[PDB]
Amino acid sequence: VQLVQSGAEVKKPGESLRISCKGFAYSSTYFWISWVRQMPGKGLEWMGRIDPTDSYINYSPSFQGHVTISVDRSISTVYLQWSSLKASDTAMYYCAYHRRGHFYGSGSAWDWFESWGQ
Amino acid sequence: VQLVQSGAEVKKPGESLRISCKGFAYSSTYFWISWVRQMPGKGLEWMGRIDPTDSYINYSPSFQGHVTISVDRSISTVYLQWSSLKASDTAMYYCAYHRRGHFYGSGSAWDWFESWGQ
Amino acid sequence: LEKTHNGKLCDLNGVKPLILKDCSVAGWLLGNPMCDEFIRVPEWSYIVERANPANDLCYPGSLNDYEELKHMLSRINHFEKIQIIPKSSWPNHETSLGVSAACPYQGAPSFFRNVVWLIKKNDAYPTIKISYNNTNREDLLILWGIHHSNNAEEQTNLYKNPITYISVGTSTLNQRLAPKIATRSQVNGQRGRMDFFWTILKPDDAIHFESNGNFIAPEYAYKIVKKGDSTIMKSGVEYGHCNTKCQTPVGAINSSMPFHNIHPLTIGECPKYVKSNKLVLATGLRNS
Amino acid sequence: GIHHSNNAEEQTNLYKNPITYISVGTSTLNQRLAPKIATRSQVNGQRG
Amino acid sequence: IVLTQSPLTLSVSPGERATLSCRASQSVSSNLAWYQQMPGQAPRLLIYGASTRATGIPARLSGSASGTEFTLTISSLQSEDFAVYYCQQYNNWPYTFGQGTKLEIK
Amino acid sequence: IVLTQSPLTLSVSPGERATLSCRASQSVSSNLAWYQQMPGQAPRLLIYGASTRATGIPARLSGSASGTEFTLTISSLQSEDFAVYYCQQYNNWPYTFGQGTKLEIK
Ligand SMILES: *[C@@H]1O[C@H](CO)[C@@H](O)[C@H](O)[C@H]1NC(C)=O
Repeated sequence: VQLVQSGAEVKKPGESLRISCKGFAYSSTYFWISWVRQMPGKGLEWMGRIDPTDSYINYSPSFQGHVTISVDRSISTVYLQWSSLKASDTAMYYCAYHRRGHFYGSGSAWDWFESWGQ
Repeated sequence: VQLVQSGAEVKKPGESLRISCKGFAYSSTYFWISWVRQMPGKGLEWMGRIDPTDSYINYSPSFQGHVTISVDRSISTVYLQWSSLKASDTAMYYCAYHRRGHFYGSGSAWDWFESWGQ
Repeated sequence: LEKTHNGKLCDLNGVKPLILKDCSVAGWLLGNPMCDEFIRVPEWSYIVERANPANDLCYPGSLNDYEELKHMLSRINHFEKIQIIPKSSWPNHETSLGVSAACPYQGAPSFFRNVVWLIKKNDAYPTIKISYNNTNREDLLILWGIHHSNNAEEQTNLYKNPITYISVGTSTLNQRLAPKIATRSQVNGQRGRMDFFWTILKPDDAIHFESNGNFIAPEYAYKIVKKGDSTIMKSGVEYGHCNTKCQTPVGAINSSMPFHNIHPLTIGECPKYVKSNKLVLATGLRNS
Repeated sequence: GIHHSNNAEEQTNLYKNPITYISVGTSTLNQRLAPKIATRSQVNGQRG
Repeated sequence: IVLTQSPLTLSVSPGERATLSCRASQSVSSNLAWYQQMPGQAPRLLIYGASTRATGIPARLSGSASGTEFTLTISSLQSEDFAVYYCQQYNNWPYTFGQGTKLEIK
Repeated sequence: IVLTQSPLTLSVSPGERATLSCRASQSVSSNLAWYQQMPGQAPRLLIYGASTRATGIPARLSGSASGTEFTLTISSLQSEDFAVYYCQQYNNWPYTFGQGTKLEIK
């Protein structure tokens, strides 16, 4: 797959923001779309994952009450939402495709991030 | 079966009219009740058909927006409705029983009009 | 003991066999596009099928009671294919979009010819209520099917109705089906399935079909116009334009011997099979 | 046994519940049945 | 589908043979019916399947089909045969009728 | 699960061999991936399953696992190997990354 996200956003604290990710079809095989936050200079942090087919979301404990992950199943687009932005939210945001619940071999999990959006 | 319709109606333009047809039971075999308009001196014109069991209606393109075919499944009666009558609607109206989707032989369709109401 | 055969598939008392080539029984009877040679098949003496035919169910799925159908087929010598429900008799359903790349015909996507894949038309699928009446003095072999979709989005993209059924009813048949919408593996490129069913309609019976989705409707059925003493033979041997009175999957037997060791499975007037290499009856005394 | 009726009108005329079931259970038996309401041919005058 | 009937009026003496023709615009594949209508009465079925008579129809009513053309033949015309005849196709919907043919006593 | 990477910066001359280490806090049972990131680009997969290279990854990239410890070895360092490397576990969720390792030209 090939993920494409929305453009860069410059906002003031207290505003609401919605970034998007698309490029996944209705893939028959079970799959996750995840949001990843990377601060400038620091490493990567996983915020949460959503299955676009049934709108099932798993949130990180660090991001459970701060961000909202949704999906529009008609246009095949996963959204990340803030209600009240802060200065600490200034970071790069990636959407990553991986597979949902797939295994192989002797219990090896196949859910590494296989495709990222710029 | 034996179809019986309502009596003759004399109306002015702009009035709404409802004629009825009854005499069919809840026939287990799939069946259509059709409405046929015959102008004085001219031939016959098929207006539409309804299945009384599931209220599925097929309209002629000449009669799609002008007449309304309905059914009351409690009293087993098919209705033909006009909202705004015109002078061109002065004609004889028959209800005809035939069978729904039945075939025989080498693809011969058995949906000829088998029973008419006076 | 006879130990020799001509090594060819030959006619059985003047009647040429039905060599299915690389088609199966299911592919021939359902109408695989790669099996258009067998659209009109004459009277046969026996059916030849390969051990692993390439052209079977092009779209992945199953044929229910397939081996019982082949056992019934081993007692039929001739079919007459008849259009019981024409493809032009579906004015409120789409009949031209029901094609698959798993069922190719000279490159282009296609489908089984004896059944039709009905699709929603004008974003609607009215409830099919179809009856055929057998008025032909012969038993009819009728085949229909159910499509199993992949997800709810595909289910609405093909039929517009999320929960569907197919009900079939004769004097002895009472069938209700629902699609099994689930993720499966790709067979011939398709994760979806097609389960096919067959029935025999007696000469004064009806088949009532009622469905609001996932219906592979019958178009052609088979009149059983001749019966008696056929077989299905697993053989890769080629047809050799002969005549014979005894056929085995490796060749034809021309013998008046009471025994043979050629093959256990035979058709025609044949010697008795024994797994012996030598069977010689001494008729005279012993030699010096 | 289970009766298979012809239409929803007959199903409501006989039992008044449109969607029904029969569950039977012993130490070894676990059966769940639903009626197959469909049009069929007449055998002994009955379509059911 | 347009069904053209021929002729529109036909004056034949009783006892003779009358021939009615119905020509379609497309193929209806023998799914055609012939009805007879008296003044003030509903049409009643005579022929279905372009050849088969209904119950009660005498053998003097003959339906024949040749591709697109259909023919109704009434031999030994009685006094109850002088009516209006209609050909109706039911191969497709919308169902279409012919314009009619009045049979007149000569 | 906390993944600690070692070292944070590593200055190795091109052509030599570089060794990256990643130590977990718990057992992730070989469900670990190695990614490489350039400035301004998204991370791209190099190793999954702690040993298996992805498609297009050259054989000079080697992933090894010893219980909790994981090692990425880059032999014959080219000019496109000087980037930021990350180890990510996917044995459990939440998925956690390492703090990174910048490879600098000597
Ligand atoms: C096969 O048998 C027939 C008689 O059944 C005989 O005419 C023919 O010659 C035989 N073929 C050979 C090769 O002997």
